[PDB]
Amino acid sequence: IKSDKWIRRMAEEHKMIEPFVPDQVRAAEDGRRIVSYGTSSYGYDIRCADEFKIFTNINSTIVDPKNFDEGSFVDFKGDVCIIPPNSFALARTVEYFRIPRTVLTVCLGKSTYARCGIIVNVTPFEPEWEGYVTLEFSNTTPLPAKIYANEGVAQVLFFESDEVCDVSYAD
Repeated sequence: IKSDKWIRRMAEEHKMIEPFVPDQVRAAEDGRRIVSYGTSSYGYDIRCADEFKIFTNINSTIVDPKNFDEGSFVDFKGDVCIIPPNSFALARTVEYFRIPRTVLTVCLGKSTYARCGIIVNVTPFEPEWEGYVTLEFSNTTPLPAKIYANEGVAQVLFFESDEVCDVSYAD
């Protein structure tokens, strides 16, 4: 696993993460407490942006992962997304990533969300992939649940291999 020193180096020298903060940010401009984001000891706490897609089952009968349909989501833009009970929403990160050929990442939800039964599911970032990261949130509780935009939601952990891969994501 790569360290906070390494993450900093990669952000500043190779634009791995943009926008990037070198430390933990634990409060907003006003001093209001937020779910923290930024560089961590052995990872990076990513933020949720304010554009959400809330799943709706209205007028549908089946979830078909091979036929992803924007029609089964309600667009919501705002500071706090409300996920219906026992259902899910999608969002994207504030951060844009550019992953080196030598790196794979995994991403795990923060305790703030997990402890309330909100499970963030993010798939590994592949070497030479670039993009905003798609976040999914399963609300596994029987009440509506809040997700706070512009604040931390998950921690990305960065692994390097002993061998460069033959075929990267770009190849």
